[PDB]
Amino acid sequence: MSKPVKSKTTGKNIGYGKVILFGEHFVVHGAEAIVAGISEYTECRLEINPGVPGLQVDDQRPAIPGYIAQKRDEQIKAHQLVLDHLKVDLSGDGLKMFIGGPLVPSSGIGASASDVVAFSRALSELYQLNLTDEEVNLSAFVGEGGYHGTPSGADNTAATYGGLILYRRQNGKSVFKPIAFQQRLYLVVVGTGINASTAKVVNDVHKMKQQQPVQFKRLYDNYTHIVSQAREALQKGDLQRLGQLMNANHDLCRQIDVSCRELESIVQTCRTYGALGAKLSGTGRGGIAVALAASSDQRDAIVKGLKAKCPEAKFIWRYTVQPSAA
Repeated sequence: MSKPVKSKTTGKNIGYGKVILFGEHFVVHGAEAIVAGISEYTECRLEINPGVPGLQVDDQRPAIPGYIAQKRDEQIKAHQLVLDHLKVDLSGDGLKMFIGGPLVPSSGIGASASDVVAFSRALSELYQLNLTDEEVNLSAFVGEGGYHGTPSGADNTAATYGGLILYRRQNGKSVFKPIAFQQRLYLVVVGTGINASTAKVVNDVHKMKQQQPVQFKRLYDNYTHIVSQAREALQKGDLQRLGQLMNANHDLCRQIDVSCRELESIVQTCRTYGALGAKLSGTGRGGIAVALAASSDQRDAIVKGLKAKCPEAKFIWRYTVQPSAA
């Protein structure tokens, strides 16, 4: 068992949020996906709790209403998975856990991964485990097993590493590599307030493929062209084109029946107010959408326009993706 070396963490142990820029659903069928680990993060602080067994959680994240209550049981399992994985024993002296950071937990933003990532990092600090990024990512992956199934890996990987990430099922598992990019991405992410079941939607997509092998294959190849071009746009630093491609991607998502009225309303208003591109992000049929802005100022216009004109935009967040290099 790991014995605690420090009495209190003093570092900044965080896990980044996540949005899928390209390729939700199509990735299941072998397409490349672009996932963005955002700057906005969840932080975990730990200290010893002498004489008091177990893990005391003081969850102060700015989560949407009801989110923390509704995820608590899964969180309990998630945290215990990480403790067991890291060989941490809280049966004598326990730990007080404070959870913070500016990330807003809500369906679609990868918050559960940000949680287990931040936790793994703080444990590494307190127990002086010197976890590598790979080791943290695995710990997060194990812990993500405590939230409702199933982890592909993209959420923990974005939360651990941040930045842009190429995500594909290769050769027969999830494969991830970083994407070099020299420009800030100014994002508006919007929550619908509607919860979707990944497993259920993904299986609906499988069924459509079984019912329409030739049509599906058409949409799938249509996708592969967009992502190819998206990679180009990024290497060039061409954000207008990147935005147009996001629009094209949303269009394809509508054609596999994973959008909804609320998502459509949001994306229409984002484009109206000058988004370079806008699309559902992740599972669809609820959850979040993401818009790309050309600057911080034009983001102010999109947020203003959503608030005045789109009642379906229940929660509006300004998030950013950091450039990998100068």
